[PDB]
Amino acid sequence: VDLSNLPRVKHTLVPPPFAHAHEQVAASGPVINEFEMRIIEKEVQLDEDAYLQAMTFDGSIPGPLMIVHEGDYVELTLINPPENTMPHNIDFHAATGALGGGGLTLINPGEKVVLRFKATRAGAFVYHCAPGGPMIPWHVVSGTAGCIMVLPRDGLKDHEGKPVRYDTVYYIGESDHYIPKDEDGTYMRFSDPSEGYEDMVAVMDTLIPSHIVFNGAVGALTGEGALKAKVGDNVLFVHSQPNRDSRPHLIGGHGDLVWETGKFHNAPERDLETWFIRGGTAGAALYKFLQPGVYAYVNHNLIEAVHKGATAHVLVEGEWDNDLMEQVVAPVGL
Amino acid sequence: VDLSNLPRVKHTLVPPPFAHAHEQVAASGPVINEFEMRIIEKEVQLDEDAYLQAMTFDGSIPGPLMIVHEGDYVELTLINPPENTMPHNIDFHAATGALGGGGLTLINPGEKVVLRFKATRAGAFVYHCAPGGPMIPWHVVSGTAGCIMVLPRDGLKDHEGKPVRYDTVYYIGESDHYIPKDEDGTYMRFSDPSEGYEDMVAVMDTLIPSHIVFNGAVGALTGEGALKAKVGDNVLFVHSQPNRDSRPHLIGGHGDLVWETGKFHNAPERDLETWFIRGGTAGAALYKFLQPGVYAYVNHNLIEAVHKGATAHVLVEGEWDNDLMEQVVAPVGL
Amino acid sequence: VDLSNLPRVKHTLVPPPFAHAHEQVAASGPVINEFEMRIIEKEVQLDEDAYLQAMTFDGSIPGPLMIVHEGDYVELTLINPPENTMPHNIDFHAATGALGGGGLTLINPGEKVVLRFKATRAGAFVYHCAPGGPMIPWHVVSGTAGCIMVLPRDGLKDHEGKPVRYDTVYYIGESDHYIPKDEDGTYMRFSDPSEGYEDMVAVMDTLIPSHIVFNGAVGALTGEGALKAKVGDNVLFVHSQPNRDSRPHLIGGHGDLVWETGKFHNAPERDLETWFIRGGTAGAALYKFLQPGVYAYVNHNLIEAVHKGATAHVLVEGEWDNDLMEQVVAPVGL
Ligand SMILES: [Cu+2]
Ligand SMILES: [Cu+2]
Ligand SMILES: [Cu+2]
Ligand SMILES: [Cu+2]
Ligand SMILES: [Cu+2]
Ligand SMILES: [Cu+2]
Repeated sequence: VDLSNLPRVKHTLVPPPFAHAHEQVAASGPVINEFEMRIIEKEVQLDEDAYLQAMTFDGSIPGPLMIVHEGDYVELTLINPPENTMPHNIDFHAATGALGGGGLTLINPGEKVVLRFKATRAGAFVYHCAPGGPMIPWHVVSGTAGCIMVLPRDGLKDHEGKPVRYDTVYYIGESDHYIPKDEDGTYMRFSDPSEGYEDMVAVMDTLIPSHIVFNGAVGALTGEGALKAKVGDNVLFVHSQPNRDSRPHLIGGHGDLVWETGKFHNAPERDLETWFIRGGTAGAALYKFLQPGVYAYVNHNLIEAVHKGATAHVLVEGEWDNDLMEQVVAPVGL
Repeated sequence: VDLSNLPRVKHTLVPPPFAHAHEQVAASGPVINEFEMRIIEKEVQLDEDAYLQAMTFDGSIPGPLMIVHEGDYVELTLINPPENTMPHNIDFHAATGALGGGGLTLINPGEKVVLRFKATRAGAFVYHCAPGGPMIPWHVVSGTAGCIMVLPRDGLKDHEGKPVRYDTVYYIGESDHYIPKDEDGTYMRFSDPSEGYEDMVAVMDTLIPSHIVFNGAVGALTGEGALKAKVGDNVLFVHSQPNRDSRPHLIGGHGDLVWETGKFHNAPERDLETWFIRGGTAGAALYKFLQPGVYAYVNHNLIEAVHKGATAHVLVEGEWDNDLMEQVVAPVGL
Repeated sequence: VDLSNLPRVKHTLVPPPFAHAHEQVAASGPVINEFEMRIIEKEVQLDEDAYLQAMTFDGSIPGPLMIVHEGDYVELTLINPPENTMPHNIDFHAATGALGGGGLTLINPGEKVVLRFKATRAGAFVYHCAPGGPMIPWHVVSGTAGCIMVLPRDGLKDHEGKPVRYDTVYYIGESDHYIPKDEDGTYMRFSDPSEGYEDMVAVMDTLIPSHIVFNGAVGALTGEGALKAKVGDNVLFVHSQPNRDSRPHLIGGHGDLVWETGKFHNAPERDLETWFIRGGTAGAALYKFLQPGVYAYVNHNLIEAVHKGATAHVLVEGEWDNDLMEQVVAPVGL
């Protein structure tokens, strides 16, 4: 108990897929990380004709990435603004006790709460809202879930215990939504989250999502929201899915070092084509880009990637290596 | 072949989630463990307005937990009472040959059979009914599946080969069920399994369970059936799912050592938030309770946890530790 | 870059579940393995009353297994005959760049393409067609996916790095299909893939397959297509599923060494009852048969195994071992 002598670092969170500033290898001993976030409830557009009455941490789906190191403390201030219409809370799978923080952070619109917990376990972990009861799933599939990554104090290590570093970390937040359709087969729009609850419950109960998206919308990470790398970059892709499985794959690439259950002191596997993110967790994969051009990072049920929304692109620069792959003879008539 | 010289230990099974008396470190060489079970067909109540025409081992869903040590033998007398209507048999995934024992145990109402098999392989394994052909999935989703845990002779070891011990083991048997609905949307009830076979088959073919439950029924392991520990107990959660995947998570806690594919000579992973039970298997996770309070053990597709029934609670005694977690500022007005 | 000095090996692919000739341990240094495949579009029969306007590599579902060794090159001539009706390409999850080769092998009916890539990573790997867009899932669930196994040069090793060898390798390609039904409830048949496109899209969007099959059809690996072994054979089962997860289980056996994410420089697990093939990948499992008789190799959601089609059988000859299992009392009246 105590802590008056640990340093405090106050952070400014940035919207996903980017991450707030940090260091892989901790620059000093345990600190108290201070974070603040508000619940913003608002309608979001998931696709060209599909909308969700969302509930979100800081206005974005997923909520922003938090990064700290193992042995640190996390003190979060959570605000539920007076214009929201429901109570929210927050459960950190990285924390120990009271339902992850969920039993000490229930706040009604108009209130705030400050939770502290010590980040004893290294890994990426989901956090998400869980107000109690029959509503808990409904708040997660309305968008309130993000991730906090607890890095080991000395940074990541590989399956032999040797240090490894990434040049860039992107947080891909995947989320399943259950938008109801009226009779003519078109998506329904509602005036706030409650009005749409009962119709959304009926679709939830079939367990088939109408949309599975990265970063909050079909296309959020393609086009202008494409991810970027260079040949030689070691990139860390952190991938959460708070309520339903996912099987990520980098098309054209591999997972060089993968922790698919997400906890960095376990040995990562090598050379994977596809890995698996259990619903309710965050895993992480490093890949060093060896060829330039366009890559798609997708949930490899391709129906879920292409029809429901779970595809991102990565644009990579650099020179092409024909010894890895060559079009020996371009398409030509038989 | 032979065996007349090994000792014989006759056990009395107990209802899940508890386990019959046993020891973690084999208190001698190989013994033949004698068990006896009946099949009981009966209607059971899954939820406030949902029932299933069940077929069960011993009266319960899941069937009771058997516990033996690697290299023992298992001699089970299975009885099919005259009052059942259908043939039943049992397939032990822990056993080698004749379809897990299903090919040597098919018995009609009024008959018994006695199968012996050597438990050559350590881990938690599913056993379930498998009468033959198209009826295998229907018997399983009507309730006939349980678990046998074959412990290594010298007890469990962590990922460094060091001995770890649990103070308590709980058997969580998870089961998906496909209860059909009539035109008004309410669940149907039948006079026997046959009569609801056709209707059931149609919900089976959609692959969407109506109910996914621990211990045979919505709330079976909450309220009076909540699981209990104290701070400092090391608890072993053995989790089966004989027909569909699950992704267990202890909310407020973690898997300190987890064998999600359930076979103890594999190394276990540490610090998991959520782990993954493949349909058709049992896994097992050890956690040492650090904080007191209520914890929910759930299947973390939270629609399945809370709409379909896959939630258990644990009430744990003891003293709170504010250094792991603290409500620094209780909910207050902005 | 270069290669004019490496030996070139020309292979003759065979229909799954068999494999073309190959040595487990490479008998020479890196070679260029040349393979040729045509796309064949044809209506195939998936079950007594269900058909699929299929698109296939070389006329089988799965496409045929390719075996090479780590550090070899692979140079495939892919051919899209003039009678076909759509463009096709190929994406090898074994390869690095240009979307697995799919950005270099897009060919219209009446064309061929020659793609060479270096098989840098050891493991079994899915390959599949992915022409671009919205169509990608639809070509893969119309059948165009097989597997390449890139064996370490020194063949397979156990969990401690020691040599293990298989006497037989079978390739079990599992594929999910989404055959639409008309109002009377019967499956529809169509004149070519295009015509049945929009109907098939609407079943695909439920994410519920109508059929889940091994080797292209229900019962394809049963009866006359059953797999065969004798007691003491070590049989390697390579299992691919390009678009959806599967949980294979050998009923009456176990996985003795399983790489469920399929990459052989990761250590295998042992004694599994059921393992997990993530959609978008292939895994593999070694088992030494110990008992003679019929075994079922299944996808252990039993609905998927029996209702939907994912059951194959294995007929094993040899002497029965009573010490592993014995019917001590045959069914008798109480
Ligand atoms: Cu909320
Ligand atoms: Cu949670
Ligand atoms: Cu039965
Ligand atoms: Cu089974
Ligand atoms: Cu194609
Ligand atoms: Cu792919």
